Amino acid sequence: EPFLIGVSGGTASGKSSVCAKIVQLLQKQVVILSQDSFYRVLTSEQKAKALKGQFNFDHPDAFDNELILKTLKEITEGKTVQIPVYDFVSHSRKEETVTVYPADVVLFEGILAFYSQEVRDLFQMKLFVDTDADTRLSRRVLRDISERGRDLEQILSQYITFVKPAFEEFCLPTKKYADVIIPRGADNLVAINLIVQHIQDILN
Ligand SMILES: Nc1ccn([C@@H]2O[C@H](COP(=O)(O)OP(=O)(O)OP(=O)(O)O)[C@@H](O)[C@H]2O)c(=O)n1
Repeated sequence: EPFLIGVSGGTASGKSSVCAKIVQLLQKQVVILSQDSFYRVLTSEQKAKALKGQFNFDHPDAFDNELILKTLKEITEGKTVQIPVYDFVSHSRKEETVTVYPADVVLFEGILAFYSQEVRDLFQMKLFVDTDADTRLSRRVLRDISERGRDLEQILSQYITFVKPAFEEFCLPTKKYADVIIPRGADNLVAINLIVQHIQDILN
């Protein structure tokens, strides 16, 4: 069976980088899936909220947890699966889909990857990325304006109304499940080195 690794942390904490850095240091086939690929398909009403930054994309229900469980389960079965593609500028699930063939190691990263116990138990290892909040906000802002076409005021309002409160209520609590908490994120090469070394040993 593949080796699943759950990676979590608040928004813009660097979960993706940490996943890339781990792959970089790890022959063993590896792939990185992201939980935000499974954002639920919004209604016309909901999508209207999102444009005004009045939608909670940080709540456990904002994710297609059902689809996540199935997809992850099949991967665990060694089957090759299809994965949805989410458009962050339109708040909509794209029509296209990505193929992901079997692998020896599978990293799944997202703000709420440890929330559901069903999904949480599929991970042979769980890591939590811890980054200062003002450092995180700063990145969320540059990324949102840049890569996701949004307005400064929309971002801060959404952050202050949904992201931060949701983080303290749903995200942070899941840290108690991590097997390894990584302060400073990807910059913590020592923590990441111990991790890739641990992964290698289990695969031997
Ligand atoms: N249509 C959507 C869907 C999600 N989000 C936001 O996307 C963030 C979660 O994704 P994030 O963890 O920040 O990005 P990653 O690349 O997965 O993490 P990192 O930057 O740490 O690699 C949530 O806070 C959510 O509010 C959004 O603005 N608009």
